[PDB]
Order: sequence, then C-alpha cells, then structure tokens
Amino acid sequence: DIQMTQSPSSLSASVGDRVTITCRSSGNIHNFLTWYQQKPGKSPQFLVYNAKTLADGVPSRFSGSGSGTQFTLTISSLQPEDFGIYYCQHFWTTPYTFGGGTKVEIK
Amino acid sequence: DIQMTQSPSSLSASVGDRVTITCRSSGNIHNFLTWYQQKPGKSPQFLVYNAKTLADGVPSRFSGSGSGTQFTLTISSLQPEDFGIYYCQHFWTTPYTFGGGTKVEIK
Amino acid sequence: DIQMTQSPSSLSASVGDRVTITCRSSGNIHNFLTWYQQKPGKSPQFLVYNAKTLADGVPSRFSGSGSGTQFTLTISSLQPEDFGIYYCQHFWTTPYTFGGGTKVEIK
Amino acid sequence: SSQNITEEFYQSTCSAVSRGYFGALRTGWYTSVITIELSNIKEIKCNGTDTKVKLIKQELDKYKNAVTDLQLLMQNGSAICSGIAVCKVLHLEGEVNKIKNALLSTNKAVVSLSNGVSVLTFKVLDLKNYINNRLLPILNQQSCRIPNIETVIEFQQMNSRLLEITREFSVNAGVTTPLSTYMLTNSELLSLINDMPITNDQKKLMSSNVQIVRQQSYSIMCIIKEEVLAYVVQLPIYGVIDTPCWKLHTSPLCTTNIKEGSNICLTRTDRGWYCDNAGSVSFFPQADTCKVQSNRVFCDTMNSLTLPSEVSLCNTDIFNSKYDCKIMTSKTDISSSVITSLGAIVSCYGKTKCTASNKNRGIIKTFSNGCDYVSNKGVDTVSVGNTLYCVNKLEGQNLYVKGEPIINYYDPLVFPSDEFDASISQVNEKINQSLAFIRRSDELLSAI
Amino acid sequence: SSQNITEEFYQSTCSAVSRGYFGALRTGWYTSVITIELSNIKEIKCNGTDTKVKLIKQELDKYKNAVTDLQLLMQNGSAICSGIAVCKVLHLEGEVNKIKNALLSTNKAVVSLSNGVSVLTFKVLDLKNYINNRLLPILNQQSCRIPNIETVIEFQQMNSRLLEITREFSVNAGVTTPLSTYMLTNSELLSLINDMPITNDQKKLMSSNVQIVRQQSYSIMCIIKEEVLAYVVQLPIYGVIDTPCWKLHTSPLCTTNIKEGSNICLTRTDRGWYCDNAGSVSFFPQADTCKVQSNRVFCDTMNSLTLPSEVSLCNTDIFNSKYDCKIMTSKTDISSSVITSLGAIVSCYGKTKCTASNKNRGIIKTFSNGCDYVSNKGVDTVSVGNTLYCVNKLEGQNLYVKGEPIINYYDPLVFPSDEFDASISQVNEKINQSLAFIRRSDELLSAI
Amino acid sequence: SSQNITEEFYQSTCSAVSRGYFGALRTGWYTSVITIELSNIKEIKCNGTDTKVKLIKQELDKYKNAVTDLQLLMQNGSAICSGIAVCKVLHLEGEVNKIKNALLSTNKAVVSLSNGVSVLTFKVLDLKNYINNRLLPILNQQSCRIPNIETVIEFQQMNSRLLEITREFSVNAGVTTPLSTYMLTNSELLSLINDMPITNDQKKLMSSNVQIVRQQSYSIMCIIKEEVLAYVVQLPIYGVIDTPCWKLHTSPLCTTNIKEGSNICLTRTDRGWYCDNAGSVSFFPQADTCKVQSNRVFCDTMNSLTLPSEVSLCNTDIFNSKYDCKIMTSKTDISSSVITSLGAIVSCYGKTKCTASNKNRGIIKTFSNGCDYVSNKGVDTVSVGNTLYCVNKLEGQNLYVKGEPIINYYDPLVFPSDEFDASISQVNEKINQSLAFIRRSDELLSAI
Amino acid sequence: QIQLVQSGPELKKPGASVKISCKASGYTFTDYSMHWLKQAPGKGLKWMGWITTETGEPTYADDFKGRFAFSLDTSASTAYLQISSLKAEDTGVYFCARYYYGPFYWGQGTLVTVSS
Amino acid sequence: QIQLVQSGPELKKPGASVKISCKASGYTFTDYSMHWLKQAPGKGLKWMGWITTETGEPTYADDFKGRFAFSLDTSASTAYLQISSLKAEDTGVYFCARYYYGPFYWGQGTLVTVSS
Amino acid sequence: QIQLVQSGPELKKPGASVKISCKASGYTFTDYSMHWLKQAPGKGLKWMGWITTETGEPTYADDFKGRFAFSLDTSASTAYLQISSLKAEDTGVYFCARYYYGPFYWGQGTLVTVSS
Repeated sequence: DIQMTQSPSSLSASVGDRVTITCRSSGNIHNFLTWYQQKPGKSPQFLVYNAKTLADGVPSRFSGSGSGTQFTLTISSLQPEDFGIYYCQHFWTTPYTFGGGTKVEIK
Repeated sequence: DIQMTQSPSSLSASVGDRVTITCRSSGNIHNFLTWYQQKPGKSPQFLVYNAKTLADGVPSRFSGSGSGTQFTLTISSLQPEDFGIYYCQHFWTTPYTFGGGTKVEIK
Repeated sequence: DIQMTQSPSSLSASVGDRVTITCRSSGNIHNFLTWYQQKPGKSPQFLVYNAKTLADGVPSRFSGSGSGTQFTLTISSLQPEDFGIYYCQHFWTTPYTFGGGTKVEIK
Repeated sequence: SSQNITEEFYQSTCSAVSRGYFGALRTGWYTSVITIELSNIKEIKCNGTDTKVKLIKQELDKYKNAVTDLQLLMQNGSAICSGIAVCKVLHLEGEVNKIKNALLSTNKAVVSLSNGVSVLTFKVLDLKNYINNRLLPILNQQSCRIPNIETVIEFQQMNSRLLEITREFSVNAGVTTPLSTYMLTNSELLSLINDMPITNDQKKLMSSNVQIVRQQSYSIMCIIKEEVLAYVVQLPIYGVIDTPCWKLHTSPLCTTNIKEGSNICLTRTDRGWYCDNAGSVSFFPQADTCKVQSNRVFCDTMNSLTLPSEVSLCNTDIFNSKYDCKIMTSKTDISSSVITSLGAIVSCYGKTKCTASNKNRGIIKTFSNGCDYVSNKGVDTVSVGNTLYCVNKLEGQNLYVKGEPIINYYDPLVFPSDEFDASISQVNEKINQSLAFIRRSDELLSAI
Repeated sequence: SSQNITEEFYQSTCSAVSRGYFGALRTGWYTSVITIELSNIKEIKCNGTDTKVKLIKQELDKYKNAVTDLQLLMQNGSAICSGIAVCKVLHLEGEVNKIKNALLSTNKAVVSLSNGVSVLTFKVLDLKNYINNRLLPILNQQSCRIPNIETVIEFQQMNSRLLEITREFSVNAGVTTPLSTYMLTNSELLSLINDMPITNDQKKLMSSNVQIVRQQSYSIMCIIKEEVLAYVVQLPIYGVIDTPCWKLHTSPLCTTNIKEGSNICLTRTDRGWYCDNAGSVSFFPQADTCKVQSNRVFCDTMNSLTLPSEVSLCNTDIFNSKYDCKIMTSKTDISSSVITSLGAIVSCYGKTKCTASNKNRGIIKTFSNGCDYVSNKGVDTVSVGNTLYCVNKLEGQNLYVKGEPIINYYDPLVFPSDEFDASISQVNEKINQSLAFIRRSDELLSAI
Repeated sequence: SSQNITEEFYQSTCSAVSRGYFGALRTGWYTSVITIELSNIKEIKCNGTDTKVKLIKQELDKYKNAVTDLQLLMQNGSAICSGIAVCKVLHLEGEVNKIKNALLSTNKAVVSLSNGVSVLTFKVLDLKNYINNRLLPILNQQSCRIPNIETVIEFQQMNSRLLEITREFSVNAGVTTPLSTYMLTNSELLSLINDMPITNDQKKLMSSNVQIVRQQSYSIMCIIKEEVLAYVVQLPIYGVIDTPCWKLHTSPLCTTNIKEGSNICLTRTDRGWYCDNAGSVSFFPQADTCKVQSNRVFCDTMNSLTLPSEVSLCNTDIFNSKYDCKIMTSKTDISSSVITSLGAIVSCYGKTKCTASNKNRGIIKTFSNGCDYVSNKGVDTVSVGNTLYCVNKLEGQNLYVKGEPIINYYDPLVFPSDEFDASISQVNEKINQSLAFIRRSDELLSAI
Repeated sequence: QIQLVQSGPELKKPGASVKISCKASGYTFTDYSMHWLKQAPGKGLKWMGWITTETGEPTYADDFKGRFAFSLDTSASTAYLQISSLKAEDTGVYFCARYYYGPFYWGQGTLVTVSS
Repeated sequence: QIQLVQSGPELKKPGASVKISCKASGYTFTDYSMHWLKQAPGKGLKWMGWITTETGEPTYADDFKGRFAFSLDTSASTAYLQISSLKAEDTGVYFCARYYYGPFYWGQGTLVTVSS
Repeated sequence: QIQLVQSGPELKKPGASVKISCKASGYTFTDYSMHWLKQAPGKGLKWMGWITTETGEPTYADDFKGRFAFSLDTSASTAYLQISSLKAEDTGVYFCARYYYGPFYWGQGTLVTVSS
C-alpha cells in the first residue's frame, strides 16, 4: 500500500491569493496523481487528469506539476465560486488511498 | 409417371359466376402445379406460377390453392374476355403430363 | 564494334531541294539509329527517335526509313533556318560510334 | 458452466490428461443450396468517354470475366460426397426450374429434390435484378449516361462479394474450406442455424460459438446455368452434446537419469482429444480435427478412430490386460516441454539445463534428469534449453499423481525396438523376439 | 473430342490404369518482358486540408511506399533460370533504353536483346502518364485543388493493381506462382498467346484452357530503374500435342484374406500421369505437376522422370523381364479406397467393415478381405471404415481385368523387406538375401 | 561495406562454405503496446432509404461485426511468452486506465506496468473520435442525412485497416506473423525503431533493412475492453552486430565413380548459416530462421543450437579429434546440384548426364562420376539430368580447395549405417559394431 | 420481352420428312434448354422430351422414340425438329418451349396437315 | 454526457440489511467496471474494491472483507450493494464510480444513517 | 523541361589536371546514368563511356583508358570529370548526356583549350 498525506490540512486564503497544495507518497509513482473538489453536501469531480494535465471544463487557473513522490498544484487566482475540500489520490495500483482533505477557506 | 385428370371436363357458366376447377394427381407433388389458358387457334400462356402464385399480367380474379394431391383454382368473377380451354400440368419430374382440358363456355 | 559511315560528307543544296542522307553499318542493327543536328558553336539535339519515328518539336519535313544495315533520312523541303552538321549514331551496344558528319550547306 | 478443468499428471508414462471438457461430436452434414442470381448481359454498344461510364465498363467487364471463370470451373472423402450428390441431383433438368419457382417471391424456401432429399434454400445476392434495373436501362442506347457516383460505388461494393467468391473458388479449385465470410455472412449463417432440423440444445450450442462452425463447415460448386449460380454450403450438425471429453497430452520419457552415450525412450503414440460416443470412446489422432473454445471442445468424426470403452485403462495402468495401449519407442534424447492445460511437462535430459522461471521472483526451480511436472500456480514461464515456453495462466484442480517410471522394468542389457509405432502388446512381442535373438545367439555360442 | 475414357482394373497388382487421355507436355518456356512505367514524383508541397486532397495525399504516399518496397526487393531450378538470365541481360546499360524506344508509340513490340534473344514486350499499365498529366498539374503549386471525385476514384482503381503486384512480390520474395490475374489480365494473356511463335494447333489448345496455363506459368522481377518496372512472365509452350497419356492409380494390396496379427503388403511406387514423348514414355511422380481438364491432361517436364518405351509392360505383367517395375513393400494393414476415374478400388482388410452404397437403393454390396473394385454404374457412394468416398459419376468402358494376387507366390515362412521403396528386381534381391540369411542360419544350426 | 564474399569448395566432404558475411543475431524481443480506440456505437434508429445512408449502414454493420469477432477471439514458445505476459498484465484492472491517461494528449508515450516493465505505446488509429464526431451527430435522430460522398469514402478507407486486422487475426487465431503492413505502417515502424533502447549502430542496421525486421517480428492480441483494442507488437533487438557468419552448403557425395548396382553416400547433416556469439559459435539448422540481404545475414536465436568454438575444425579436417562432426549416411544415388553463393556443386552420378552450359558458348564442360564444382566465372547455367539450375552471377574470391574423397577410407566389403543421422563419432561406433558383427560371424563359422 | 419464333405450316404426304424449326431471341441460347410438345387434334397436349442447347444430347419419352429427332445450331440460335417416317397420326400442332420461372413458355403453333 | 444514478437514503437499525443500487446509463455496461467507495463522517474517503460488470467476480480490500458484497444485473444495467450485519460504523455516504480517462468519476452520494 | 548544366571553359597547360562538372536537375539522379562524350576539333564525336549514378562503377572505352576518370556526388546532384596527365590532344569540347527515349540528350558544350 502507498500512503498519501497532505501538508496543508486546513487552509484559509483571501480572494486574490495564489495557494499551493502538496501531496507526498510512501512509494514512487510515475505521475498517476489526481485531485478532487468536494463541495459540501454534493459529489466531487476531478479537475486534473494527471500530474500536469488539467481536465476539460476546469478554469485555467488550476494546473499541476511534479513527478515521482512530490506533487503539487498551482492556482493562479482564488475565485469565490471555488471553495470546498480538496483531496489527492493515486491510481498506481490497488488498493486506492486518498489524502487527509484540504479544507480551503476564505480569509 | 404421374397421371393428372380434371373433373369438370366441360363447363358452361354465366357472366357473374364463381367457377371452380380441380385437378388430381396419382402421386404426391409438393405444389409444382400450373394452369394454361388455351385460346382457340392460338398459343396458350401460363397464369399461375405455382399452386398459389398468380402470374404477372393476369387479372387478380384468378388465384389458386392446394398442396399435395388436390389442387384447385379460384376465379372471383367471370369476364367475357376470358374464354377457352384450361389445362393443368405438373413439373415434379419427367415425363410431363397434362390434364383432359377444361373447356369453359358461356351459359 | 560497329563502324558507321555517311556517303554525302559535304552537301550543298538550294532552298527548295529534297536532300537525302544515307548511313551504313558494318554489322546488322535492328533499327536503333538516330541523327543529330549540330549547329556551329552550340549543342546538337536529336530529331528522329528511331529509324522511322520523328522526335517531338521537329518539323514534319524530317522523317526516316530503313532497317538492318541501310538507313536513310527524308527531308520534304529545305528551310533556311535548318543548317549545320548532321551525324548518325547507333545504340545497339557499347561502344558507341558516330558517323563522319554531314556538313549541309546552301547552294 | 464453470470451467472446472482438473488435470492429473502421471509419473508412470509422464502423460498428463486434462478433464472437465464437455465436447460435441459431429456425425453428419446438412447440405443447403445457396443461389446467386447472375445476369447474362451482352457486350453493350456504348461509346461514351466519361470517367464514370468507363469505370462502369471495366466493372461490367470484371463481372463478365468472373462469370466466364465460373463457367470454366464448371466445365470440369465424406468431406464432399453429400455436396457432390446434391450438385449432381441439381444437374438434372428441371430442378433449377423448381428452385427458381420456389424462390420467386421469398428469399428462403424449402425444396424437395427428385430423389427425396429436402434442402433449405437461400438467395444471398441479387445481381440480375440490380443489373437489369439500373445498369441496363440508362446504359442501353448509343447514348451513355451515368450521373450518380453513388450508383457506381454501390455496384462496386455489391459486385465485390461475387469477385471474392470467384477468386476463392478459383484458388481452391471449386471447393473451399473454412467457410469464408464472403460465401455466407454471419447474419445469414445465424438465420440458417435457426432453421436447422435439430432440438434447441444443439441450436443454442451452435449459436453460441459460430466461428467454430465456420471452421468445421465447407462450401462446394454445383452449376452455373439458367442464370443461377448455386453453391452448396455443408453446415454440420452435432448429434451428441456435452459428452465428457479429455485431452491426453503426452511427453517423451527417457532412461533413468541419463546413461552416458545412448539409451531408450517411450512417448505415447495417441494424443489429441478423446470423447465418449454412445458407450464407446471416440479418438481423434489429428490436431486439426478437434478445436477448443473456452471449457468445451468441438470435434469432427470425419476420420475419428472409434475405440472401445476400456481406453481409460491406458491412463491409470499402462500395463493393464483389459485394454491394449501403445508407445512409440525411440532412441533420441531431446529435451522438450509439452505445455498442458494446467501445467507443463519438462523432460530435461542430458547436457542441456532447464529451469522454471517467474517474472517477479526470477528463477525459482531447477529441473533434473527426468520428465518432471510444474503447476501453473507460482510459475508463469518455463525456460528449457534455449527457448522459453509460456505456462498457461488457467486455474484448476491440478493433481500430481506420481508413481514410478516404466523404463526400469525394461531389460538394461539391450533396448530393442528402435523407431516403432505399434501397440504395447506388439512392443512386448518385439522385446520377446529380440531377447529370443539374444538367447539363441548365446546358446549357439555355448553349443559351439 | 468425345470423352472415351477406358479404365482397366487389375487384380494382379490391384492397380487401375485409366486410358484415353490426350496429354500435352511442356518442354520449354517463353520469357516475355512486361513493363509498368512508374513515375518518380517528389514529395509535393501541398498544404490543403480538404478531404479529397488529403485522400490523394495518402494514395500518393501508398504509391511511393510501393515503389520504395519494389526497390528494396531489387536490392537483393529451370523454374526461373530463363527469367533470371533475361533480368541479368536487361540489367546491362542501354537495354532499358531500347525497350522504351521500341515501346515509345506502340503498346506491343518485339525487341532483340544484346546476346541474341528476341522477347515480346508489353505495356500493361501507364502510371507515369496518368500521374504527370492529372495529379501533378493541378496539385503542383502551394494552392491545392481536386474537384473531381471521379479522378480520385479512378486513381485508386488504377493504383490498386500496382499495390497488389507489390504485395504479391513482397510475400513471394520476387518470384510468384501461379500467374495471378493482377500480373497479367485474361485479355492480355490471350493477346500474348495469339502472338506466340508456334503453330495453330498449340495456340488453339492453349487458348481453349487458359487457367491451366496460368497454373503452369510463372512471374519474376528484374529491375526498377529509368522509371520502368519490368517483370518477366514465363509463359510455357507445348512441343508435343495430344500424345496418348494414362493415369496409373494404385492401391495397397495386403495378404490373402488377413492372417491374424501381422503380415506383408505391396503397393506400386509409381503413380500419377504417364505420357509418350518421341517414342520414350515420360513419367511424372509428383501430383502437382500434371493437371487434368475434361478428357485431356496437361503436364510439365520440369522434373519428369523420362523412361523407356517398355513401361507399359509393368501393367499387364508385373514380373516381365523386358522392363523393371517397382513396389513399396510394407507391413501396415490400413483399409483404403483409392478413387479412380471410372471406379473405386477398396482394400477392405481386418476388423473394419466396408460396404458400397447407393442413395436410393441403400447398401447394395459388401466387400471382403481383398482389394476389390467397384464400377461407377449402379454405385454413387462408397463407405469404408468411418468415412464415405464419392464414386465419380463419369461413364466409360470399364474393364474388370481380373487375375490372381501376386502375394501368394511370396514365401509364407517370412515376409522380408519392411519399408522398402526400390525396384522389383531389387526386392527380388532382398528376398534372395533374406532367404540366404535363413539358409545360412539353419545350415549353421545343423553343422552345430 | 564491399561484398567480399570468399567461398572455398572442398573435395574432402564436398561441402562449400561461404565467408565474408557479417551477421546480426537476435537475443530478445521488445514488446510495445499498440492501441486502436474503438467505439461501442448502438444500433442507430435510422429509417432513411438513400444510397449513401444505406452504404454507411452496412459499413457500420461491418464495423460492429468486426468488433464482435474481435471479442469472440478475446473470449478464448518464446515466440509469444513475452507478449502473453504483457497481455496478462494489461488484463489487470486499472492498467488500461493508465494507458488511456498517458495517451490522452500524445500519440506516443511510455507507460510503466504494475510488475515493473516499461512499454512504449502508440495510437495508430482513432476510430472512436471519427465515429463520434462525424457519423453519430448527423446520423443520430429519426431523420438521416449524409450529403458528402467524401465522408463515406474516407470512412471506408479508414475502416478498411481495422477490417484487414480483424481478418488476419481471425485466420491466424490471435497471433500473426510476419508483421503485415496493416498492423504497423512503415512510417510508424520506423518511428518506433528510432525510440528503441539501443545504441546507434543497432538502430542504423535495423533502419537500413526494415523488411527483414518485419519478417522476424510478430503480433499478438491482448484485450478489447474499455473501448480500446490493444495488440502487442514484438519487434526484435540485435544484441550482437556484424559477427563473422558463414553459410555451410553441403552436397551428397557418393562412392568412387559408381559401383554398378548399389553402394554408400555421406552428406553433411548440418547446413544453414553459422555465426560467432561471445566466443561460442551459434548454429542454425532451419532454413526459415536466418534470412539473407546483400552481404549481411540476419538470424534468430529462438531455436539456434549453440555450439563450442571448435566448429570450424569440421570444415578443414572432418576427422579432427578436437571437435565432433556429423554426416548422414545413406544408400540412394541421386544426381543433385546444390547451388552455392559463388559456385555450384554437382554430384553427377550413374546413368544421368550432367553438363555445364553457357548462353553464348553453349555447352563448355562435361561432368563425371563425382561431386565436382563449377565457378560462376564463364558459367551461367548448369544442366543436370532433366532440369537446369541458374548459377549465381555474383563475383568473389572463389577457391577450389581440392583434396581426396573420404569414401575411399571406408571398408569396401560392406557399407553399414543405412539412413543414419548422428555424429561422425557415432558413425565410427556404427562401423565398429558392424565389423564386430562380421568378425564374430566369421569366427563362429571357423569355430564350427 | 422474350420472343420464340417457329417455322411455317406444311401440307405433305406420308413417308417423307418434315423440318420444323424454332428460333430463340432475347437471351443467350447456351443455358436455357429447348423442350418440344405435341398437340393431338382435339385431344390434350403430349410431351416429347428435351434437347440441351449446351451439349446436344436429347432424351425421348417412351411414346415418342424411334421416328422423331431434334437437332440445333447454336451459332444460328435455331433448333429444328426432323420428322422422318411420317404417319397419319402426325396431324396436329408443334410447340417449342423453355422453363420460365416455374411453368413452360410456348411460342406460336405450327399446324402440320397430312394428306393422301 | 454519462450519467450514473444511485438509490435513495435510508434510516434503519443495526443487524439488518441495506440495499443500495447504482444504475449506469450512457454506455454499454459490459466493459466498464463498477467501483465502490466509502466516506466516513468528517474523515477521508475509503475504497471498497471493484466488481467486474462483465463476469461478476469482485475483489475486496482487507478492511472491507466479511460483511459487504456487490452484485449486478447486466440486463437491467444496475449494480447494487447488499450490506448485511450492520454496525454503527456504517454511517456515512456511498459512491459508485468508474474509470474515465485517468481518475474516477463518481455519481451523487446516498446518505446512510444508523439509528437505535 | 530537363536541364543539364556543365561547368565553364578553361585554358591551361599540359601536365596538370582539369575538373569539368555536369549538374542534372529535373529528375531523381539515382536511376538515370551519366554518359560522357568527346568532340575532336573539326572531327566527329567520340564516346568515353558511362558512370552509373546509383553505385559509382565506371566503364571505359579502350581508346580512353588510363588518364580519364569520372566521379560523382549524388548528394549534390553533380557529376564531374577529372583529367590528369594532360596531352595536347585534349583540345576540344566535352558533353554530358543521358538516355532520353532512345537517343542521347546532351547539354551545352564546354570548350577546353590547351596552351604552351
């Protein structure tokens, strides 16, 4: 099993901040990392296909980079329509493990 | 050889009669029966392809039914343009045998 | 080797003459003969593809005939734009031999 | 139908017999007549120079050449006697007339022949109708006109099937096998399957696997006359269904360890599938007869060597007197690995080195000088000599039924019967007469 | 030419020899050069995005790939020495120039080579002309334009032949056989036939059956240079016409009835067609050499084993001293039925049951333990063992020339010469030396 | 690389060994995954009657039938274990997901499998995109409309490749060889070659000759699920480059002149190419393993019989004790001509007449009763018996290394070891035991 | 549109020979076979037999064996019947027919009259 | 345009059985496999395992073995989970997911509440 | 539209080397071979031989062996002749030619003059 943890468990930023979220892995995974945007009382959806390929319909502010063990998102500008809990999850092999949940807030 | 005979050797009907002609066979023939309309001093032509398939160009009044040994025509309405000698002949195998000739007349 | 010679080494004709040039061969060549029109101080070009096939762009006055050993051109009418040295050369096999040069002139 | 295949490897004869395979033997054919309505169109008097008219012209020329080639082949085992008889019966004058009369209005019909056989009939292609209704009318007079590229493309596509049929019959010389897609489409094959004169069990089994039927079926040529091209398709029927059938993989077992320089060996003549037929076991020697698909095998009794019920005695006890076995006896020492369904025999013999392998664990086993057996669990690749054999990934109740090699009972003074392919009783006769040779030799020496 | 085939079955050697077949042997080839005028078109600088322009682009890419593949094969028996020599002669510089000069204005011409051979020439396909006159002009500049779907369809159809030629030569590695339709069309083949340097009899015979010629002909690759693809087609000639030719069907005859357990057998080594050639009988051992069509056979002297005139003595009297026969001598008892032209031999032997059959009369005959013979009259199917063999429906003057089996003369004490394939005189030597073995054994025993 | 081929014919064993060939052995495979993105389109509810709509309908039906057939094959040596393992690994759930994720934006990518193997990936065909973007939109509702003949022609052309792939896999039963053009185009093959994990020497060599690679490569089937058709192409690598390799043409040499009636013969078991591998000579017995192209040979170690370094001792001195040779010993006298690279052996024996020939000089040489040798200089055709063999036109440093025939040393009283295919030391054992037979026979006679 | 045309009527004497010919136009003559029928005066229609327009081998009904024979010329697309050894029973009509989708297809009749 | 629809919420007692079903519409159900996820109340997201929508052989994570089992009906294009031997830890949400170009794709959640 | 362009004229002294080059444009240079011709001053036209533009193996006429040699660079689509050991007989013109549908096709001449 590969355990995945997130450093910023609780995050609170302003409307014009460039926030950064990092995920670590116990093992080495060649890319194979994605994130989810959990809205409260709803069903989350993906936004980045792989470590560096944003999904269709996602604003260009979102984007990602990293390979191997360290992976990290890039948000150009916070927008108040974007808020919730962010999780990261690999798909290298079964079983499938998620992170601790990045609860982003508003300053 | 399969001998084929007709019951109404001589027939005379009115202009609005529904006449019926039957043919019998010594053996069993799966359909494979047809009729001919002999005009006096001319060359006859077929009118029913098989026991129950009328030929093209023949009025819909003509039609046939029957299988095995008993076969019989159906004429919806006599029309004075239709008159002559009717014969029935199988084509199950050689040799080929005809009937006695149905000499239809006008009442 | 097949040696090829021309009988009219020096020729001088008028403007309305029908001139005739013959080439002989030491051996037997099935067609495979051509002629060239050498202009003074320039590069000659072919005018007859084989013994009896004129080249494209050549006036129809030129034409040829013959097979085996004796070959001969036919010029319908001399035209003052046509003047120079004419050579004949076979291509049956290597080595390749030319004639003595037909130096056509104006009477 | 769970795939409960149970293979039992033996160390007596080093032959591994699979089990759990429910076969389906074929005991006869079902000849059906398939007719293509050709059109005998004369050379048109068209002088157009357009590209489309020209293209239609060489396409019609191709069609005419195909028809002429078909007539050319028409000029001149139980694999084809039924179809041959049907063709000969249809060669009688009037049978084509009855076939056309029956198929006048319906694409499918049943026609009873003169001799009594009733054959299902089809009309796969209608070239005469399309030709006489589209190509002939506009391209009839001295003026030529084809304004639809769709028409010429459709004609090319439809005439393509006839072209491939002609090509296959020309290369195969009138009889083709297996039944190609061009001769009978999958939908048409299924439709004819649904009309077969058999129960629903055989129909369902033959519907589930159609490529097997295509492999085992045939196709013939009969006649091109009266504007009809009729070829008979010999689709099979399976009289017996779900009989217990078992493969009988064998392997050459050679002498105890390896005696340096030369010695004997005894592989099992009979291989291939076995099946039970009405209380008597059927035997198939050839590899191309029986075909495997999932957990059920399909076979063909065209040349199956029918055997009594005591064949199973060969496996458990080779030296049983109730039944007669057979073993090819040779003198060549070749290391080989006969891959089985749930294992892999390996006769590592002599100088060559053979080792089992695993992609993640590397080499995990080393063989010896004997026909050992390796299960599919924990092993994915077997390396013998210079080549690597994949070991099947199937799962089943493997059973290593070990024993003792049969070589040790044979006389070590001499090992007769070189290159022999007869029954085991005949090999007993051979060793008896060879040791008779040796006893008379030594008794003559003593008498001298 | 009425088909008066007269087969005479024999009971001496149980070999049935047909008759009445008028053969036609081939003694040489006729190499002719067929040239396809390729065009070396450079990669066009077209940037159009339309579907038609794109489709033309991959079609031109396919053409270029085919040309490159042809150059790739150009980089590196009497079945091909004549064609090889013609290719080597054409590899001389200037011969291609002469070929193009001759074919400048005519699709057909006769060209005399440097070494003296005169070869007929053809121009089957003109790809250079079509390309340079249609595809190059419009699709030349930076602007791309193809408004005619007819043009691209025509280009696909014409380039298709070159594509198939390249495919066949790539799979067959430069030499193909038989001559496929793509390499030479039927009309072109007939046209070349009409120009052959032979009398009208051979021309008529080779015109009547053209598929036979296609089967027996060949095709080679020579050279792709100077924008010309020349492949030599080796069509055959038939020096001898309508010679009396006879098939020599044989069958294994085994011992008197069946001696229980083991005994001998003697089938006739030589089978296949025979023909008379200039007073000496030709012999063809292989089945793929001679092909049958109607009542006349076509053969090939590529590997025919020429034999003296006394070969017919083998049939009537096997033990004749004028000529030497041959018989494979075996020990395997297999029931077989060698189907002949106007009959069917049946060697029903052992436990297996063999019976003649008729579709309407059912089983009408039961065989015995001997190589019996069944006529085609009154019999349509023969059932031997587990398989059914169709009996030819041809009609001919069958003649059951019975006698006595040759087995009875052989010594019953022992039956030597197991698995032997030599002449009958050599088998007499073998039985002589085997009985020499036995006499010296018994005399040594008595001396002891 | 000048073609300095130097053949040395021997009169000792009458075996001619070529030289100067720089081979390239293959020691492993390189499995790469090639995926075709299929689309699972449901049966459209279209009721149009136009020709174009109909044609699109049967084309979609053909596509669906091809997909179903592919699923049907998906239902059920080292030539295929690597591909089989890759297919099994890709059968794990999630691997297809990773492959699609990697190939989401790029036609080429490198994917690391679960077990550790990293495989290059391709996307040759995009059928799902074209279908869902062109055929589905317009042909979706109850109203049907296709106004572009270009669209249907393009769809036919693109679906053609999938149709041929399905056909080849259906006939070949899931594994095809050689790698056809349809499975991998020449441009795609070159592109994958450029990305191979090898040095530039092997890449250049494998780029120079691509048809050889196509002949020696393979193709497999793995899986059709998640709208992906993935087939693994097993392109090879050549670990050793430009090793000295030599052909070893042999010929049957029979007795001194011809003893009238019967005698022995000794051809050399081993033929085909030889190569040097890390100080040990590799040996290839089969003809289909090693392929020749220009002056360099390409081979395959799939079944190569590795041999020690002393193999060259067999050629120069057959009776050397440092290495063990082998010679098939027979008794059949057949005149044969084994054509070599720069010559032609001719074993003219018996009654048959064999003569060298030249096209311009006629017959210039007459052979005798011995395995003579004829150079390629001054000779173009060799006529032996009834057939004519072309003599290669290549030029090389021919060397007639004559000697004495090895037959004369054998005992003339008897010539044992009929039809034997073992090592020369084993044949020495055979002659020893045969003359032991004869000595004990004569000593028993004297004792009597 | 298939038209079959026969010859004209004849009036002759017993013991001589009658030649009656039918010409088929509208289709290729090789495949379709020619069939001949008898009509007795006032009675039904008999059936002679068939002659194959591909090879030329006829087969005769047991009633009509011995005196009647059909021969054809495929080049001229005509088939004719030669009637030698004329009897007084020869009076009637003659019909040429082929197989057209089931039943026969007969052309116009040719009256034959026998005088004395 | 792929839509996955699950069942409704439930409120029940420990010891009984919960049936939660997800229906997949928009694609052929045979190829794409069904994956089940757990969400603890306030915690992260667990992963049950997978059930193959082609054969029907599921594989379970070591945490979630013994009490949970998924079964599917390919004819109805529905896959349902049966949860026997209910524990108080069963509170949370359930998700049905598939592999869509890399990561998962989950439908709407179904709140499960455990009372006493 | 095929154009063959040669080098320029030269005037030099005996004993040195002359380089004359012909460049072929309009077709692929691999297949068509290069042929070289001699023209004596006032006399007829000699024939040197040929150099193959595919491999590079030339063949020389017996008259012109020993001093003349042609070499080509297929990359530059140019073929040049190197004339070492110049004699006074070298005066004349040089021609580069190819096989164009029968006879040759020569480009423009290059006058060579020998001084002292």
